[PDB]
Amino acid sequence: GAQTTLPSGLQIGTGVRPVATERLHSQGNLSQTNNSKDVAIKGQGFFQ
Amino acid sequence: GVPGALSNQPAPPNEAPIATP
Amino acid sequence: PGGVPGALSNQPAPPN
Amino acid sequence: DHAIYTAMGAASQTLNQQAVTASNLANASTPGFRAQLNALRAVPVDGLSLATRTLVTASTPGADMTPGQLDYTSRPLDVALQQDGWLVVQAADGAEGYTRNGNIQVGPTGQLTIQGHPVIGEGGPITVPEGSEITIAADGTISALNPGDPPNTVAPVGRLKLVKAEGNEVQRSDDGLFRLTAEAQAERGAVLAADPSIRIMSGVLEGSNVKPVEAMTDMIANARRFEMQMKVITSVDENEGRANQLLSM
Repeated sequence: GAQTTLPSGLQIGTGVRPVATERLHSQGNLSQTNNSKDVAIKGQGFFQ
Repeated sequence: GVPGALSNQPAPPNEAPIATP
Repeated sequence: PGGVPGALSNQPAPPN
Repeated sequence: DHAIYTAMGAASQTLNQQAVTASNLANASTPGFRAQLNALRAVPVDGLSLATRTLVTASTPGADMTPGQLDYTSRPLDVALQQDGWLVVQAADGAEGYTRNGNIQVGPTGQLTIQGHPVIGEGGPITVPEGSEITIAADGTISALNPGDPPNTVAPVGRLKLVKAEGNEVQRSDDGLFRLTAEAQAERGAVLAADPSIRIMSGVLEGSNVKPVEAMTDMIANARRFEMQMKVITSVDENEGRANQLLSM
């Protein structure tokens, strides 16, 4: 309304909704497997 | 005057504002 | 010209 | 006969408050959420002769603006603001808006968007060099590091537009984005200037400020008030039922 006093009005919400689930692309730790075929990526990259 | 009497005038409109004008 | 009876006309609403 | 409406109104508006409270509790985990405060205001009916009827109506006097507990997520794009600070984001209708959700995402082409709203800096929306380790300083300075290149670069890009505005001067819009009130717009201009005294922390996300004690007490009070109004309605209805026999001669 037109305005010492509180503001009037009534704005009811509607609820919650998930918008996007994100994955944190931070480099993980390295685990040692002696087999010669496993390799680990040092940085921002993916195998095709 | 007394509630329930007889008068020649209609009562004023019953307004109830939510905020002070 | 009377309006809606009962609930709707007995609730505080801003004039329009 | 109309005393059955007065109480009814209270009962109805009680439900309204409950909705608001639910709308708060559904957003207990929403980042940068500002819980809406609810308040019943009494309106008396003006007219002849004996002013006995006074109805209620619920209202939401803005939001609660006490900053919530911070969440330490190790993401450099996540920001938490000093108390009474706002990020400026372009809203849906090409206009400015203020938000506290500091979860900034990088688009495929390098646009900084919060919840799909492109963030606005000192020069407008920000264009980040496609693919870059963004680091935000304590006052909003953005440094971009391009992969592969050396680290003596970390060249700065821009600075966020951080706005100081207290809770009295701001009203929520229907999209959930806060804006200035008409009085505050008249007294402080249309678009607010960036205040360099606002400190912004990178790597922390601010949560909601929904107090559960207040919500529980509000629910208990609402339930009790609803039961009282239902009892009053029953009493009035029974009285009118007994009274409607007099008409029999």
